[PDB]
Amino acid sequence: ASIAQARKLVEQLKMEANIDRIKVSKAAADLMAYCEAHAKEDPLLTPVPASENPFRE
Amino acid sequence: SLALAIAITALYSAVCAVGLLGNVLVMFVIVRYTKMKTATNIYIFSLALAGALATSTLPFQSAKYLMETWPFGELLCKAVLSIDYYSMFTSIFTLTMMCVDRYIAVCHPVKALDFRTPAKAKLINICIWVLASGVGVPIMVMAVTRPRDGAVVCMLQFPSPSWYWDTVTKICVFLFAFVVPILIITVCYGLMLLRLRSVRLLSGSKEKDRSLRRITRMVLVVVVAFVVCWAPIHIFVIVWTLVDIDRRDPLVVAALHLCIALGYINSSLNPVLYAFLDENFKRCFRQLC
Amino acid sequence: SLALAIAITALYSAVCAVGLLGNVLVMFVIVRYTKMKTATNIYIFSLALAGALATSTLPFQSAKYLMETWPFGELLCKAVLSIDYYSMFTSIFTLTMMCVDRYIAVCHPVKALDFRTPAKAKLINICIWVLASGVGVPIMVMAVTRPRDGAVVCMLQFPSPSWYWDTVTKICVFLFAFVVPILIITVCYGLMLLRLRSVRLLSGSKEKDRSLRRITRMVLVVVVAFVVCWAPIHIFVIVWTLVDIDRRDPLVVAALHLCIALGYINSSLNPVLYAFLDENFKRCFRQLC
Amino acid sequence: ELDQLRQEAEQLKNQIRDARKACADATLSQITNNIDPVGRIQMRTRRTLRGHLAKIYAMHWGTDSRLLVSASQDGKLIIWDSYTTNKVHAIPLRSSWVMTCAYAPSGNYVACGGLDNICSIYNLKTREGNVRVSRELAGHTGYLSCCRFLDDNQIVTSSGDTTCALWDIETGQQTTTFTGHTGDVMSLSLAPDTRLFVSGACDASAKLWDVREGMCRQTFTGHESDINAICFFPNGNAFATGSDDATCRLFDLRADQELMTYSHDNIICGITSVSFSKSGRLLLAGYDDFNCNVWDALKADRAGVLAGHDNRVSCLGVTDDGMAVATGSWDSFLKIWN
Amino acid sequence: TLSAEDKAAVERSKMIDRNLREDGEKAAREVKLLLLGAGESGKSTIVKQMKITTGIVETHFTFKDLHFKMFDVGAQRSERKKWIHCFEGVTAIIFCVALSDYDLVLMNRMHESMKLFDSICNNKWFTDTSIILFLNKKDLFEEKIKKSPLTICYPEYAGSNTYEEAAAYIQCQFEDLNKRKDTKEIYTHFTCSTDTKNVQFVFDAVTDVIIKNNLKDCGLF
Amino acid sequence: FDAVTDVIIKNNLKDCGLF
Amino acid sequence: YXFEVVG
Amino acid sequence: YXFEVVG
Ligand SMILES: CC(C)CCC[C@@H](C)[C@H]1CC[C@H]2[C@@H]3CC=C4C[C@@H](O)CC[C@]4(C)[C@H]3CC[C@]12C
Ligand SMILES: CC(C)CCC[C@@H](C)[C@H]1CC[C@H]2[C@@H]3CC=C4C[C@@H](O)CC[C@]4(C)[C@H]3CC[C@]12C
Ligand SMILES: CC(C)CCC[C@@H](C)[C@H]1CC[C@H]2[C@@H]3CC=C4C[C@@H](O)CC[C@]4(C)[C@H]3CC[C@]12C
Ligand SMILES: CC(C)CCC[C@@H](C)[C@H]1CC[C@H]2[C@@H]3CC=C4C[C@@H](O)CC[C@]4(C)[C@H]3CC[C@]12C
Ligand SMILES: CC(C)CCC[C@@H](C)[C@H]1CC[C@H]2[C@@H]3CC=C4C[C@@H](O)CC[C@]4(C)[C@H]3CC[C@]12C
Ligand SMILES: CCCCCCCCCCCCCCCC(=O)O
Ligand SMILES: CCCCCCCCCCCCCCCC(=O)O
Ligand SMILES: CCCCCCCCCCCCCCCC(=O)O
Ligand SMILES: CCCCCCCCCCCCCCCC(=O)O
Ligand SMILES: CCCCCCCCCCCCCCCC(=O)O
Ligand SMILES: CCCCCCCCCCCCCCCC(=O)O
Ligand SMILES: CCCCCCCCCCCCCCCC(=O)O
Ligand SMILES: CCCCCCCCCCCCCCCC(=O)O
Ligand SMILES: CCCCCCCCCCCCCCCC(=O)O
Ligand SMILES: CCCCCCCCCCCCCCCC(=O)O
Ligand SMILES: CCCCCCCCCCCCCCCC(=O)O
Ligand SMILES: CCCCCCCCCCCCCCCC(=O)O
Repeated sequence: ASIAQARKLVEQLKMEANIDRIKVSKAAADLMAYCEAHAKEDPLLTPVPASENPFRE
Repeated sequence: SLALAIAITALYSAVCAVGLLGNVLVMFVIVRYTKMKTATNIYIFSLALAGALATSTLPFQSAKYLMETWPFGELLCKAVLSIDYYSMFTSIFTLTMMCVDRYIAVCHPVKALDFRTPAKAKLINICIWVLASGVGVPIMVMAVTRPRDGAVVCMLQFPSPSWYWDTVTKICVFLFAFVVPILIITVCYGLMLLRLRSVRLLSGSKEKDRSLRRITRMVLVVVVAFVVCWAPIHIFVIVWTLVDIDRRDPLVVAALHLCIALGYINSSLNPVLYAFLDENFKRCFRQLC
Repeated sequence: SLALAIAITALYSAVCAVGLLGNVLVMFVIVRYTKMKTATNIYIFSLALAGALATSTLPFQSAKYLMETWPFGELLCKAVLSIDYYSMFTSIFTLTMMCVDRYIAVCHPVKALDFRTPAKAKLINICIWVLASGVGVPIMVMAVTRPRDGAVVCMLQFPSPSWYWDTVTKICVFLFAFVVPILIITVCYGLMLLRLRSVRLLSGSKEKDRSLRRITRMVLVVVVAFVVCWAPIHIFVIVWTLVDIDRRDPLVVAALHLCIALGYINSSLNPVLYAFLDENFKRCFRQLC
Repeated sequence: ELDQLRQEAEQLKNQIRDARKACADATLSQITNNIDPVGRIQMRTRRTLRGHLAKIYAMHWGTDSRLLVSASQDGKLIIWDSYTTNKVHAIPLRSSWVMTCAYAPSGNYVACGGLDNICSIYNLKTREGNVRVSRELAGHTGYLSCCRFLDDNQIVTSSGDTTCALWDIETGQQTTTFTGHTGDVMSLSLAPDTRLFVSGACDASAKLWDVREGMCRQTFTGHESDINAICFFPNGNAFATGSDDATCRLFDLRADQELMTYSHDNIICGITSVSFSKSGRLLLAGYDDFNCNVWDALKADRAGVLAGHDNRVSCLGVTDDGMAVATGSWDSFLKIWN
Repeated sequence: TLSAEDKAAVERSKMIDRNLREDGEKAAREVKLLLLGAGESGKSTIVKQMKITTGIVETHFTFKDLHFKMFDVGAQRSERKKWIHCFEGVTAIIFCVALSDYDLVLMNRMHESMKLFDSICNNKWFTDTSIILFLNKKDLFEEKIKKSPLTICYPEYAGSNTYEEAAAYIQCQFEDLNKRKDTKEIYTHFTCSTDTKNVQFVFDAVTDVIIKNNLKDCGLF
Repeated sequence: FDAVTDVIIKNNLKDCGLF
Repeated sequence: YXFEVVG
Repeated sequence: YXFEVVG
């Protein structure tokens, strides 16, 4: 029956509840650290010389 | 305004008088003197008869133009429209067969001996009149008389949509009465003129070249007159059918009557001119005088 | 006299300017925006290119009219006559094939899937441009420069008799450039209009009848404009060839330039007008604004 | 009993909402206020690819970045070469309707999915020379919306029957099935480690799935309409979603909540595709207004506008090295932007 | 400045491009028909009459040298809105409903058929797409209208219990759902097991649609 | 044959009346 | 020819 | 068309 799904579904919610959530400021700091650390590697963010660029006119 | 009306009425009266008298005189000279031996004179007789039949329509049209209404009735309206279309198609088909006969005479001389006989030419002309009756009958059936805006108008009644079948009718009349005869006459006369240069009598001397110039001019005058007369009335009638504007304006109606007058001039006066172009027709009057 | 000259020069300058600007704008919008996907727009591009090629000839003609002599030389005389005849035949054949394409599109829809493709339309247009060179080359060969009455005239030289070959040339150009395309266009459009009445979208309602009336007017405008523009120049030229009257008279020359101007009007103004008539072109302008 | 279970579920949802409210002390916009702006991102079309005679539904990038796969409505896959604009392979598919395509990391195989509901694995290394149909994966009862290779032997698929699946290519069986959505699942992405993936469905929620264990770990809500695209961040701790509500939103896995809402007043159309740059600083999104937009992922400002496509931009993708971004659209053109 | 292998790759690309153009030329001529309606409408009957993958069946048939591809999507249980835009490029939609549906009770089935027809007709993707409407189960309906009055399904209808009036009323009620009547014709036909004129009717409607598309292509309409 | 053909064409032109 | 258009 | 006659 549907209630047999319900007992399962609430249990699926239970596993979602028991999680060790961290502070959002630490995740934002890790996001800024990854963006600032890999900022020089990105070819879209930092322009590429024409000779180094594989795509040419 | 008033002078325009009297001028148009005088134009219709002059065209009717000169055309009717000329056609009667041409038919009289053909019957009395020629006796219809030549097939070409039989064709000229049929063309003059069709021209006189077209000419007869004009006084009713002039009377309608002056009265500004139609008091003659539905049956005579049917008769006028039927005679007009019948005579027009008969005249055009007769002229086309004249040009075909000249082409067969010049370009195919051996075949011309079998093909050109008075009995066959009379049979072809009778077939032309009988087939033109097939055109004539629906114009008689469709024609009706109705009162519009306090005045009575003679006109043709088309099935719904009236504008669509009217437009299709004008396009079909334009095609079969204008484009196909010009094509047949132009091709036949062009091949005839290309054939004529080989003839020893028409080439190699100044007088012979002048005779070839005369034959070329007499041939081309027919095509030039046919195009000049028939093209404006067909174009103006098609434009009239497409546009919806009121006929109250006098100038547009006057231009329309001028185009109708040019068409009747080609129907009536030009068979008389074609008769005068004939050398034998000149010879009969020269012998008489 | 003087005002007649300046008026005719202004007419030629206006027709040349508007024709060149309109043809360049039509070709620019077709290449830049349409990208030649539709075959009909490919035909419109070819027609506009032929119109611009015809329009380019006009300043030399106006300069000859003002100077009253030809100082440009034999080679440029040959170039002018060859470009004029080539562009005229290219424009007329392109318009005829456009009408044939519309006929095949409407009346034969199953066949239209095979027949109508951009590659085949480009192939047909390339065949038209190649075949028009067959007309163009003898005009280039025949054209010569001779001094007459203290003045230099650009003209075409014909073998003896000059008047005979010239007249045969006039009749052949008249037939193939006037009568046969009018026949093909009139028959194709007539069968198309007869087919269109069966369509449910065009019949059974007042708005649907208005749409059918709009399509009928757009179809017939092409035929009416073609006949009105091309008949006087052809008839006037043939009459000029037959009659031996001198060209000193200013009024006859003025009427001749009016007929030539009407022919260049059809050659240049009409393709641009056809582009304006097309709904897609209007849609592109509406989208831009 | 059923009412007690529903009330307990509502209380647990209220607990989750209270925990999310508690954890969200500060906003990403306040944190990233000190970083310099990116300025004007000026990208130009380098290579234009012609050949597709119908709408281009999907594209994927190879690991080498020299090979591009594309799927179109004419029933064909084309494997392009980005550098020289050459067609390396053309594959005529059995089913014309091709919603999704995928390219293997090794490059040995490709995949396609459609309204036929059967995924199709094709082998490119056949000694004969032509591409040969290798596997047909049947068993979904709805339309296949996305597929991504994990390796040469396993593939993950999402379908319109509200489920996802993990397929063993050699066995050809549905070893692991993912259930729990209530709407059509439209897209999925794969994390770099490939241990877990995310999916988005038409119930406006996204879900985190474990490949090995088959269970849902996290469920994220907040969108007001159907979620059409979902891509991971390069670190694997965050992901972005595009939806029909004219917004793109950033979700953190560890923080278990939304970080940023990307929206503009002029933009009222839906998002079809999203991808991050190599460093994650720029978020590129395709839209239904015939345009692509490059957003600064930290400031939520529209860095750049790309307008090369006449019709609806349906898909886009950034290469692994990050040199260029390809945009497939409904005007039957694949355009390279650099 | 290209190596021999690069030139061979360019030649391979040109060969592939030729195959793409040939396949596109072949595929351009295919008339596309989308088949819609309820499950018990009579779709299988229509396919059987015309003749004599789990989710979309495709039927190929040729009539008067015209190629027809018909796509029946009726096996799918997914939301129609998500995948409907793929079918934007089709020649016509054939929609089949059964006249006798109103008597059977699941609410009234005929109102569900009207809701389905209204949803397909008012869709933004199919503003200009023509609909060919088939009314199945004529023989059963003729007996049933005598057996059961039409007043139960429609209270507004007050006409007599005649087959001609009931058919001419169901037809006009279906036609009045079109909100773009000037641009979108609806082709209605009565379907029986015995008659074989359905194919001819589809060919005539498709021919009219192709003439419409050619008029739009030329730009006169 | 050719001369006889020319004579017949001459007679036909006289019969038509153009020549 | 043209009596029907003048009336 | 008609240049050949005007000169
Ligand atoms: C409008 C239509 C009906 C007018 C018809 C007029 C006809 C009937 C009249 C007018 C001219 C007449 C012809 C005038 C001259 C001759 C020559 C004579 O030796 C035989 C009779 C004949 C041939 C007449 C026959 C009848 C005729 C043709
Ligand atoms: C209004 C229309 C129908 C009237 C037509 C009148 C016709 C039928 C009449 C009137 C004039 C008649 C012609 C008068 C003269 C001749 C010459 C004669 O040697 C042969 C018969 C012939 C050629 C007649 C044939 C019939 C004829 C043409
Ligand atoms: C100049 C003359 C020959 C033109 C004659 C036009 C006649 C022949 C044409 C033009 C209009 C046509 C009619 C148009 C409409 C209908 C209704 C259709 O259900 C029966 C045929 C019928 C009645 C046509 C019969 C033929 C018709 C009358
Ligand atoms: C004397 C005659 C031959 C001159 C004819 C000049 C014609 C052929 C030339 C001059 C101007 C040219 C156009 C100028 C600009 C453009 C825009 C470009 O993006 C496509 C080509 C296009 C549309 C050209 C097409 C060819 C063109 C129209
Ligand atoms: C004096 C006359 C002969 C000059 C003729 C110039 C012709 C040959 C040249 C000038 C303009 C050119 C066209 C310019 C633009 C395009 C659009 C392109 O997508 C296809 C080629 C096409 C259609 C060119 C074909 C060749 C072309 C028409
Ligand atoms: C050669 C024969 C030509 C015959 C032409 C006759 C034309 C007569 C028309 C008379 C109209 C009389 C109108 C009276 C009313 C009014 O004052 O306008
Ligand atoms: C619509 C125009 C019709 C023109 C009809 C003329 C056709 C003439 C065909 C004659 C064929 C005989 C061979 C060519 C002529 C010849 O030299 O004998
Ligand atoms: C516009 C096209 C006209 C075609 C004219 C073809 C001319 C062919 C000429 C053949 C040689 C001359 C034959 C006749 C010689 C003569 O005058 O007796
Ligand atoms: C009322 C006027 C009607 C029209 C008059 C013009 C038609 C007649 C043309 C006569 C052609 C003369 C041919 C001359 C031949 C020659 O001698 O060279
Ligand atoms: C409306 C009337 C139509 C007339 C149709 C035929 C016109 C032919 C014109 C011929 C003009 C002849 C001028 C001769 C001048 C001269 O004396 O050399
Ligand atoms: C749209 C372009 C129009 C071009 C028109 C060009 C006309 C050139 C006319 C030149 C006339 C020269 C007359 C010189 C008279 C003198 O010697 O003073
Ligand atoms: C606009 C098109 C013009 C076409 C002009 C074609 C002219 C052809 C003339 C051919 C004359 C042949 C004369 C040959 C005489 C001989 O036998 O020596
Ligand atoms: C000079 C005229 C040019 C146009 C000629 C068109 C001829 C079309 C012939 C097609 C024959 C097919 C049967 C009739 C048409 C049809 O109903 O399908
Ligand atoms: C000038 C007349 C040309 C020939 C006209 C032929 C007309 C045939 C009509 C047949 C009956 C009508 C069939 C079409 C009815 C419709 O769907 O509108
Ligand atoms: C400078 C004038 C040039 C010629 C202008 C006339 C060509 C334009 C024709 C427009 C036709 C419009 C038809 C609309 C019919 C309708 O309203 O239903
Ligand atoms: C020299 C240019 C030739 C043009 C040939 C076609 C002419 C078409 C004229 C149509 C005029 C229509 C006027 C309608 C006015 C109105 O709507 O009230
Ligand atoms: C509504 C207006 C229609 C106009 C139709 C024009 C038909 C051709 C007219 C040709 C006139 C030629 C005049 C030549 C005069 C001359 O020979 O000198």
